[PDB]
Amino acid sequence: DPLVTTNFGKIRGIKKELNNEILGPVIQFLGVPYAAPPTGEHRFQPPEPPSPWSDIRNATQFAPVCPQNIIDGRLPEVMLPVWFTNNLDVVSSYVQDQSEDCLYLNIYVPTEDGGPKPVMVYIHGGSYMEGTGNLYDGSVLASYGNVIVITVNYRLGVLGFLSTGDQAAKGNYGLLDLIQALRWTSENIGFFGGDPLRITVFGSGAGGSCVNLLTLSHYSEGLFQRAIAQSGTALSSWAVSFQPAKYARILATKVGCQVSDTVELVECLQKKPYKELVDQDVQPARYHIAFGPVIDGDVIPDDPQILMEQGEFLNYDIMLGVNQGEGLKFVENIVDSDDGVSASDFDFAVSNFVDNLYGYDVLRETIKFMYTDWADRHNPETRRKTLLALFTDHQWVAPAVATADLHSNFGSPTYFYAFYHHCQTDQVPAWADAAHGDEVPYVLGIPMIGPTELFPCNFSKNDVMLSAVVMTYWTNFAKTGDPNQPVPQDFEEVAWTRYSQKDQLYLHIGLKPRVKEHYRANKVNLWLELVPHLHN
Amino acid sequence: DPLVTTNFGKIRGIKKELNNEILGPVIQFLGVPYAAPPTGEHRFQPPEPPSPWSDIRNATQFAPVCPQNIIDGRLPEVMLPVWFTNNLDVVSSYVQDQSEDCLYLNIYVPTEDGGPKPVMVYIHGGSYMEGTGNLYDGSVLASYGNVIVITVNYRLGVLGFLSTGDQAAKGNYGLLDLIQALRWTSENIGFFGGDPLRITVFGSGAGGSCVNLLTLSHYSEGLFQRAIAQSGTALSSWAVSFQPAKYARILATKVGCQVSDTVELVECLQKKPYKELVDQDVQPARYHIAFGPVIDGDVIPDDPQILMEQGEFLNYDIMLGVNQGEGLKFVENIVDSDDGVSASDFDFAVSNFVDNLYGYDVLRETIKFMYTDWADRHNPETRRKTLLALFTDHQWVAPAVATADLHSNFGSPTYFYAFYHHCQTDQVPAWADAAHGDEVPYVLGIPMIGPTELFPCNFSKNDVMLSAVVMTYWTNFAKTGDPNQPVPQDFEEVAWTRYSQKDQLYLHIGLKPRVKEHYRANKVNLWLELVPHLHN
Amino acid sequence: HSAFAADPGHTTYIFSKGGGQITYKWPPNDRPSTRADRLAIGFSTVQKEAVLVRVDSSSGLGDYLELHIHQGKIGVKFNVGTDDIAIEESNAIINDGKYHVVRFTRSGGNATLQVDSWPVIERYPAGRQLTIFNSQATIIIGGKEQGQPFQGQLSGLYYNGLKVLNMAAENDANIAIVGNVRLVGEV
Amino acid sequence: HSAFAADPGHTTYIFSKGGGQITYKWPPNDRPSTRADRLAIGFSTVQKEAVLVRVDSSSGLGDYLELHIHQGKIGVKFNVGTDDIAIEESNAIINDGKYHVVRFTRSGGNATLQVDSWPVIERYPAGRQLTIFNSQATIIIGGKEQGQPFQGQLSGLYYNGLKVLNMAAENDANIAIVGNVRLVGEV
Ligand SMILES: *[C@@H]1O[C@H](CO)[C@@H](O[C@@H]2O[C@H](CO)[C@@H](O)[C@H](O)[C@H]2NC(C)=O)[C@H](O)[C@H]1NC(C)=O
Ligand SMILES: *[C@@H]1O[C@H](CO)[C@@H](O[C@@H]2O[C@H](CO)[C@@H](O)[C@H](O)[C@H]2NC(C)=O)[C@H](O)[C@H]1NC(C)=O
Ligand SMILES: *[C@@H]1O[C@H](CO)[C@@H](O[C@@H]2O[C@H](CO)[C@@H](O)[C@H](O)[C@H]2NC(C)=O)[C@H](O)[C@H]1NC(C)=O
Ligand SMILES: *[C@@H]1O[C@H](CO)[C@@H](O)[C@H](O)[C@H]1NC(C)=O
Ligand SMILES: [Ca+2]
Ligand SMILES: [Ca+2]
Repeated sequence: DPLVTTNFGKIRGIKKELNNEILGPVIQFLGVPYAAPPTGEHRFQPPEPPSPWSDIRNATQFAPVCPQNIIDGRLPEVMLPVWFTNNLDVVSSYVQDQSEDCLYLNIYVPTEDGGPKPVMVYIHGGSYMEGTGNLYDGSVLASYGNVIVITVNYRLGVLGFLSTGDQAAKGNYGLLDLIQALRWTSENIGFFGGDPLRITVFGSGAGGSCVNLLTLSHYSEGLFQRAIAQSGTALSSWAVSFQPAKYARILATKVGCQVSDTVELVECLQKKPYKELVDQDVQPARYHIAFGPVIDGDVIPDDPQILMEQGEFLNYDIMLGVNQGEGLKFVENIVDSDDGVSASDFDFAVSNFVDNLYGYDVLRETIKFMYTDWADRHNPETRRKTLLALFTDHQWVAPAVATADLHSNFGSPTYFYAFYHHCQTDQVPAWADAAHGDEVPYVLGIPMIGPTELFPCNFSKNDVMLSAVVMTYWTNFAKTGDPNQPVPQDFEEVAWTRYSQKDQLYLHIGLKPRVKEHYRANKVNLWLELVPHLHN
Repeated sequence: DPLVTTNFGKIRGIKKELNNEILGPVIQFLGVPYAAPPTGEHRFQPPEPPSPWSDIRNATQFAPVCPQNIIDGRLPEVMLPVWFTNNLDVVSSYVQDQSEDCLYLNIYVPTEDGGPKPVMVYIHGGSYMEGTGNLYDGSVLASYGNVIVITVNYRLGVLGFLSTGDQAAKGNYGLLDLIQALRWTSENIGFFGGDPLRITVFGSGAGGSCVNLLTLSHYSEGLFQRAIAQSGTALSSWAVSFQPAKYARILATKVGCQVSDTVELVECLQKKPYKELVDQDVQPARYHIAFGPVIDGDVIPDDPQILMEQGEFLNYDIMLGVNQGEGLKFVENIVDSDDGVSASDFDFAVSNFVDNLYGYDVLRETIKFMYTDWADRHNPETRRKTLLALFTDHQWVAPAVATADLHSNFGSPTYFYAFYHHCQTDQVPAWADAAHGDEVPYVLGIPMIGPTELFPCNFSKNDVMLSAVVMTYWTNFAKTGDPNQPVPQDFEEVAWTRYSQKDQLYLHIGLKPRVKEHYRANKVNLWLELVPHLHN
Repeated sequence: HSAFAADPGHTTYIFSKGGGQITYKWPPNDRPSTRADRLAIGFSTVQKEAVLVRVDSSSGLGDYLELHIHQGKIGVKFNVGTDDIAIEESNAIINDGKYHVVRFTRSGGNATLQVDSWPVIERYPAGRQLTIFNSQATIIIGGKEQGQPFQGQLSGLYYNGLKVLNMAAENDANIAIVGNVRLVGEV
Repeated sequence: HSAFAADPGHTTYIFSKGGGQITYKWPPNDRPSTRADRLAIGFSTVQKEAVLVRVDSSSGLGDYLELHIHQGKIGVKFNVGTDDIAIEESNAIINDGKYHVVRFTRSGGNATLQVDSWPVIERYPAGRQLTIFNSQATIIIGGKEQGQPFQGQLSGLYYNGLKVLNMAAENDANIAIVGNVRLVGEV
């Protein structure tokens, strides 16, 4: 039996062998508490260190996840990864078991047959409302790349992000949870053979957002050294909550609280059964979030755009990227069995879109103009392409570029990719490119095993190769802060060149891998340079 | 000895054989007076019919041209045909002989070895200030296509377009001259074998403008039936004079008149020696004209844009088109021996341009954005290309499209071409595409002879073929109002399809002639649909 | 040698029960636009409701001219761009079975209707209107496609110089007779 | 087991006539950015003007830290984004040829300078300033490239945990000694 001693006690893992006879099994420590339960008086408070035990602790099963509601809730289909939206039956099973006491992480440690390994800590996130690290099996990544992989569970939704804009409830509890998790990791991962000076934090979607947010925070100073944000930034409309007080108030009201003083407000919620808080439906503006990270003058000292613009963040090795057709769900339901979009629905889509994002006609006109193919403007297939590209460009591509531009500008080694391949399911239209969340199975090395309940795609032979390529890039980055060094690609002249504002080189990731320049330079500059000139 | 009897007397022509032994010679009647001298009391008055003579009149030499000043004048090089600006030494010779008594036309009649032929009437025009029909030898066109070709002389500049916005001087004299010339033609060309029911009016540059203006005038009713406007519309900034009174005043002032009453203003100018009026330098706004056609609620009943927009014009067969690099002269002198433009000069050019055309920054920014290649925005060669395209698109391509759009919308058979080949001279940079005025030698069938003093280019073998193709299309249009009917192209599937707002089919005229759809639809629609929404 | 001013009759056509239709059509390459129009029609009928002639613009254009009978009173309704304009002889009735000549005249926005020698109806606009009838495509004599077929006789139809019925009695390439229409000759 | 407060010396480098320069260089993939900086340097000189150390940001960035002598008074001048900030010990003089330890301290816009035990000079801002020194590229001990080479001795140079001169006496892969610079040992 595999046992490790931590600063809090002894824990017993479990062995696990993969459905692939080329990969050496791993030992996984599941449900390791990295913090005291955030219950009762510690609700809406920063996390505290875990209590120690004079015992051999069993870390062989997942602990209950943080309270959430994915069925009768709202479920922001545009924000969520497609693989998650498409089978929430299998997702539900990961989340059937919930508890407020939910601050646990999972360790995946490889198996040799010399030297502290890199640690890759995965932060999940759909919309800040739901999810678990448990949905992500770190086994293959750990075994293939010889790195320790940790997946974390942090407070979600109300319990993780309630804020009054005051000292009553300051918010960002879920972010502090991630900091605490990284503290525990930094000072306890050596016992597992991990390297506290080579921790790489990584995440997709709102997970990416967390990653970026953490790099703006002076709390993560000395806790991790590199970051990978996948289809996620701190600059998207749904990255932070700009009106937390308003929604705290609405939530308080909905569960029968005196919304008078903010202290009496929190005190009221402090005491309610979590289910009351979770089962409540608080709808924010279209492409915005109600309960999420907040500008608190502390963890997040100011608007990420300002901080980033001013270089008020430390040096990290950064890797970020986007998928080809991130915004599948924005268009999916507006299509018409002929795989096309009417010139009518288009105007609506774009008009509504600009309304929600920008407000109260030159901009609406400019965007309609910019996203119309004047060669065959009657092609209704083209209309869905450019409509999908509009959402992908706005919500993902332009913020990623801005992020890459600003990190690299201020000296941080930056690598940028664009993901251009996926495994198509029957759950997705055949005309769809790589949707949101589609990089994940490759990164998790799922093709190395073949279809699982979670990712049930029939991974081809090329999917396995791609995954190995991706995993080599990611683990190389984790090892050296360079996706090229150690393990080479056996990609001759195909070396992931570092991104900078001059040529803006990025890696086209697909069955025909290439390194190009200025990804979608026209639209990116539209949104990043020209669209600002049309404001008041 | 060829003689013809006209309603005014008998005239003797002269025979002319071409420097090509495939073309049957022509008889040309030169300096045929189509109206009484517009002198003395008839200055700043509509033209009157010519006096009759009991005599055999010699029409064997060009009459003096209308008074103009092309040397120490301003010479709007952007407006003028490149072939004209590049050798005005040869041009000057055509214009050495001037007189206010200058209302004469020139007839080119073919020679057989049965049925009234079509008549092509050519209206010249650089900036409305200068030129002659004499510059254009109609011989080859007449001989190759079996059509009568007439080239006309009409009053120019002040004498031709002075207006006070009053009844003192109502303006548009040069336009009335063209009407009168077409009256004379309609009732006298039968005597030469011409067909009064098959008159095609055609012109390039400001000539094209005249053509278009005439089709908006109810004076041209029943006088001609088809029109070809080449690099010329009634919608460009320099097509009509919108502040004639202002410039009549400045002119009056400059020659020592009492600018008090408008009647005493015209009286003063009525009496001055024409040289005083011609040698005067009245500079209008950059891309505008001081003395030119005028909205007088008569000949030109209203803003051409309005009239065209409301379909307040009769049915004509229309052919119109543009050249690939019309705006050569806008960029030529801003280039830097490396054939490139600095990002510095660019901003200026575009800023200055938008200032002149639009006034008193979202438009300035949108235009700069739209005309930047965000792929290599540092490529200074590309910078000159798109800068050239900006002027070409604005001053020529957009107006032409708008015109084709509106004529076709209201039922007029419409044919659109884009000219994409030329004969490069040493006088023009080698990177230059077809500039303004470059289609002319092809249409005039100059390659059929080889270099002349006026067009001294070394016409290749392909130039002769193109000319024959162009001339076939033009005369086919003159014959039937369809560039396809009679003489076929020996261009299998290469049939010039009719232009309509649906597909907007146009004929690419090059060595590789093809018909395509929606010429530069991105930039055209930028200027036609989107730029309007950026005005107040 | 034809004139607006002449009686347009005398090529007499019988539009009997079941309906009839005579159609003149201009070639797509020569459909006329006009600033003024001159229509003269000689007819006789007893009907309460019918549509005699209709001139229609090309496709995608709303310009048209319609001459019709409604409640025994002859009238015209046309559109040259702005909106529908109406003019009708209401002072009296014309479906009494005898021969009549109705004249309609258009000058941009101005219009005119006269029934024989009765008082010319004038329809002036209190503001400038569009002046042009854009590319005329067909003349449709009969009013069948409008679901109000005409029943009676037409001796002549003058339109802008065209003697349309006479051209039909000359089997002109552009005339198409369809339905219950006979060209009653003479003797 | 280093401390900013503990004496930074005792690696005694002589910077004699003709000038000298010791330079530490961070790998381009690991140039640090810092919200706070602690510099402590032990030295001795008689010069009226010299530039002892200067930390410079990567290319295309204006962030830097410069420790220098001007008119016998030690001082610092730095920039973290906004503009140049200056702080100097003017109460007295330090070029008397004896050993001194000047400490400089930065907290965002806040700064600190002390010469030995003398009164800590404090330079507070009347408004929030930028707080981060972006990607530190090189430490340039000597001031030669600035055209004011230092002449005298340096027993130690502590910079944000780094014992710069000690690392040079350990032939550390990152240290580059160039010019009139001797590592005077002991005995
Ligand atoms: C850890 O889990 C083990 C396995 O379920 C538990 O130990 C069992 O209970 C006692 C404790 O040793 C023994 O009698 C059984 O043999 C154990 N099961 C086996 C075979 O492992 C126990 O609940 C946990 N460990 C403790 C004692 O805290
Ligand atoms: C995904 O897997 C299915 C099997 O579940 C593949 O189907 C194969 O062929 C038929 C059709 O379903 C089945 O009876 C076989 O059992 C399947 N073969 C096996 C064992 O894989 C199907 O081709 C795959 N989907 C695609 C086309 O990507
Ligand atoms: C027209 O120009 C001709 C060209 O010379 C003139 O003709 C000369 O004069 C008469 C014309 O009637 C002829 O008999 C002579 O032979 C001509 N001279 C020669 C030898 O060239 C004539 O003057 C002009 N036409 C008229 C008569 O007005
Ligand atoms: C072009 O024309 C000139 C005469 O102007 C001639 O001498 C020269 O050789 C020609 N170039 C060629 C050979 O095409
Ligand atoms: Ca009309
Ligand atoms: Ca800084």
